[PDB]
Amino acid sequence: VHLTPEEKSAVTALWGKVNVDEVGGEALGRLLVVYPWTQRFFESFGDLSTPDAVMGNPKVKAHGKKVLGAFSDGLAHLDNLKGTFATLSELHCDKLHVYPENFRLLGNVLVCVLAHHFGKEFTPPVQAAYQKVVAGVANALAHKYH
Amino acid sequence: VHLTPEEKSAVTALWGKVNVDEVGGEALGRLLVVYPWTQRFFESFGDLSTPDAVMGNPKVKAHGKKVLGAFSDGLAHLDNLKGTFATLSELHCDKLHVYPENFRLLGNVLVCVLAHHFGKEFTPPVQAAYQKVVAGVANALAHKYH
Amino acid sequence: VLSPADKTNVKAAWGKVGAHAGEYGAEALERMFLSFPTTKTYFPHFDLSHGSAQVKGHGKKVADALTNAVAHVDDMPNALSALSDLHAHKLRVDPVNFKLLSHCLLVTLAAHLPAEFTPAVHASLDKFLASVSTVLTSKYR
Amino acid sequence: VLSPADKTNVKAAWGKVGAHAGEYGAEALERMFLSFPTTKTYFPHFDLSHGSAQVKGHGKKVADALTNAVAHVDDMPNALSALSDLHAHKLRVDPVNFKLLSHCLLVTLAAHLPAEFTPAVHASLDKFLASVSTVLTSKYR
Ligand code: HEM
Ligand code: HEM
Ligand code: HEM
Ligand code: HEM
Repeated sequence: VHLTPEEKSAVTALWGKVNVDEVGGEALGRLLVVYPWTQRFFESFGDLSTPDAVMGNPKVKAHGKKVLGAFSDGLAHLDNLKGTFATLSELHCDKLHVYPENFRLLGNVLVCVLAHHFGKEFTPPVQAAYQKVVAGVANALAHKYH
Repeated sequence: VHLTPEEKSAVTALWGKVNVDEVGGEALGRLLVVYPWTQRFFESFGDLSTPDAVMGNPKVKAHGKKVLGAFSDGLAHLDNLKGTFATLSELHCDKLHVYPENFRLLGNVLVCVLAHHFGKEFTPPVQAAYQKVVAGVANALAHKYH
Repeated sequence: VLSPADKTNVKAAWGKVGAHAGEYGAEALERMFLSFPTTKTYFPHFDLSHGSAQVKGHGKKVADALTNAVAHVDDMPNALSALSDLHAHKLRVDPVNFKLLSHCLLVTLAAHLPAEFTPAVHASLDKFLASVSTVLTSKYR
Repeated sequence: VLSPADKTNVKAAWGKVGAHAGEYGAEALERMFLSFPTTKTYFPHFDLSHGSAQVKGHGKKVADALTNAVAHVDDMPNALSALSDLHAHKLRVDPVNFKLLSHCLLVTLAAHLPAEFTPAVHASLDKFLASVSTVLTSKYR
């Protein structure tokens, strides 16, 4: 994380609009649908046999919400992204054993969901600002793999 | 890097036998041949249009030797593998812009090259000790990407 | 892979894309160059600036190559034969860059067709793009 | 991809492998489980110990599946149809594990056939194994 004043203004101004109730679920959902292997991790979530069954699962939308929190957390903590995520890293690292590349996927799908929700307002430049944050988080996450 | 006494004994006992003149080239060579995209980085090395032209290039075998050095270096500095590699990381990170994943492939091919030279003496357990080390180096390397 | 279903989706979304195909392919690169600056290393003789007509005309190129894929999806290999050579052999493009490109392509798709960019369509696009990428890097393989 | 060259190589090394095919398939898993202990997560009802006859018998299974690929390399998809289901759908194996396995497979190939494990053959095996993996996970795609 660096995020130039311009970039920061872009990131901040966007997350401000973000529907926190439903974007996290939108992104978590899409990860399960796009990267189906990742579903081996939410077997206790219920019926995930169909993307429909995936997109309308209350657990998914319930979980997707905690996921955005951590993001809101980090988005305003670029300073110490590693500090912020120590605990989470630990959970996913030597507790969940989630391959760090999944961390990237999520990030990217989060990028698509944003792009999905903001349309034209999600310009390349804002995208790039977001690419930075997303990868910082994913890097903060797989930190405990060291 | 942890490497149990047993593991360490395995690692050390192996590297001891390692022909430093020719293994580094053997591994660097195989990297260019197996992952040809990687050749985009050694355009100044000469003729690399055939594996033969690759495996018999003096600069490749010349270069492959410095690479083993860094490994001998690290192999005996698992304590501070990030310390040892700061300068190298810097060259490859914001000087060469070599995608960290290539750090992994090299490591892997290094594993096969060892496996190739020691045969049965490269048991699963020693392999595992080496997988640890190889990944430590690769991670020390892509450290400056943060 | 690419199932009768995927096949349907890809042909659907694109149907939808229409003549803006070229318009999107350029947005994609643009997005790529800014988000993944390292990729910029392949277009040194390109004006990578915002309205660059260079990037503009390349987008159509790519865009058209993707159109060729969709229509010949059941024969990508033979279809992209030439392109694999250019990219793998002649260009020696790092396979990773295809992952970055595909991403921006998706992002672009999403930014313009909120209607059709369903979770199921999203998946089929991603699958399709990976196929394209694999062939275009198949000479490495 | 897999060129007429690749195809030649794969068929050559394997020819070389012979009856020890199964023997190597098991050494491969063993190496995987020790080097990548996270993989062990999938064989919880397996005795993952040294001489495990379970691991032993699986190696032939894997080994035979690879032989089936080689002989049908021009139609992997249809060939491994079943296996893709098992692994992608039913087991939901992380695609990454395929990279890990194939690595150990190579490592085993190399530790046994120093004579035929040329840089050229190494490349063709790698390419081949990537093919198998892509099919085995193409239901995710
Ligand atoms: C930036 C990426 C990610 C972030 C920020 C994130 C965040 C979180 C959060 C906030 C929780 C729950 C906290 C709690 O229990 O109090 C969690 C748990 C979990 N994460 Fe993630 N996650 C990420 C990526 C992933 C990926 C890629 C996977 C793999 C499929 C994954 C799998 C899980 C699972 C299965 C749980 C549930 C733990 C349990 O309830 O036992 N996460 N993560
Ligand atoms: C285990 C991973 C690696 C190690 C330990 C390593 C080590 C080294 C060393 C020791 C040098 C030169 C040292 C000196 O000048 O004193 C070097 C330079 C170089 N490395 Fe690597 N390397 C690794 C991976 C890679 C990869 C994956 C690539 C990409 C194909 C790469 C490309 C290069 C190039 C092109 C140079 C030459 C720089 C120049 O002379 O301008 N290296 N590396
Ligand atoms: C779906 C993915 C891609 C498609 C369909 C595609 C398509 C094309 C096409 C059609 C051309 C020009 C062919 C002609 O002469 O008509 C081209 C050129 C090129 N591509 Fe791609 N490409 C893709 C991905 C990439 C990626 C990921 C990179 C690297 C970041 C890349 C780098 C290049 C470069 C450097 C050129 C040559 C530009 C010039 O000198 O004119 N391409 N590509
Ligand atoms: C491309 C390489 C691979 C091949 C050819 C292969 C082949 C096979 C075969 C033939 C079976 C037995 C199916 C049956 O007859 O019911 C099997 C089962 C299985 N495979 Fe693999 N496999 C490969 C890679 C992997 C990887 C990378 C993993 C993940 C660690 C994995 C995990 C499993 C598991 C957990 C089973 C089920 C065993 C049981 O419950 O009895 N496989 N595989």
